[PDB]
Amino acid sequence: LPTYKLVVVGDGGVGKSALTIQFFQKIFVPEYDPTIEDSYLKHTEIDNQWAILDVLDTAGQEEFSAMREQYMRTGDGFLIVYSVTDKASFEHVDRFHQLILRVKDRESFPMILVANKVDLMHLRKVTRDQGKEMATKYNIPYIETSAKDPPLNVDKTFHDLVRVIRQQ
Ligand SMILES: Nc1nc2c(ncn2[C@@H]2O[C@H](COP(=O)(O)OP(=O)(O)NP(=O)(O)O)[C@@H](O)[C@H]2O)c(=O)[nH]1
Ligand SMILES: [Mg+2]
Repeated sequence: LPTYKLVVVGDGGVGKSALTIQFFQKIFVPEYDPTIEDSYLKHTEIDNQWAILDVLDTAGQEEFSAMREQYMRTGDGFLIVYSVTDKASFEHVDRFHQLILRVKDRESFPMILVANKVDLMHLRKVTRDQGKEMATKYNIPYIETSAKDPPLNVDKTFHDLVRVIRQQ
C-alpha cells in the first residue's frame, strides 16, 4: 500500500500550515500558529486508488531540524507555496526550487507551484499570469488555493502532487 511523502515549503506567512490543516482536519483556524514542524498521515483515495499521504508542514525556523532534513531527503514531491498578497514570497520561489533540486541532485522532481490566499482579492499583488509564467519557466503545474472556508483547490493541490508523482 503506497505511501507518498509530501513536503510543503515556502516563505514565512504564506499559508503552509493553513493549507495543511485544512487538508487533513478540514478546518480554518486564524489563530493557529505552530512554531515547530508537524507531520500528518492519512489514508486517501485519489482517482480510485488509495494511498497513505505522509505530509510535513515545514516551519522555516533557522535552527537545525532532524525531521525536516529527513523529509527533504526522502520526500516524494513538494508543494512550493507562495502567497499572492506577498510579492517577496513569489520572488523567493526560486530559492525553494533550487533548494529542492540540490538535495535531490536531479534535473526535475515532482513539484506544484501553489498560489495561495486568492480570497484576499483586494490585496492581490501577484497576478495569475505572473504565476503561470513562472510555473512554465520551471515546467511544473500551477494551482491557486485558499485555505479559508469554503477552501479552494486544497484537496486538488494534494491529490495533484500525488498524480504528478504517480504518472512520472
Ligand atoms: N484569507 C486567507 N488567510 C489565509 C490563507 N492561508 C493562510 N491564511 C492566514 O495567513 C496567516 C499565516 O498563515 P500560516 O498558515 O501560519 O502560514 P505559514 O506558511 O505556516 N507560515 P510559517 O512559515 O511561519 O509557519 C494566518 O493568519 C492564516 O490564518 C488563505 O488562503 N486565505
Ligand atoms: Mg506554519
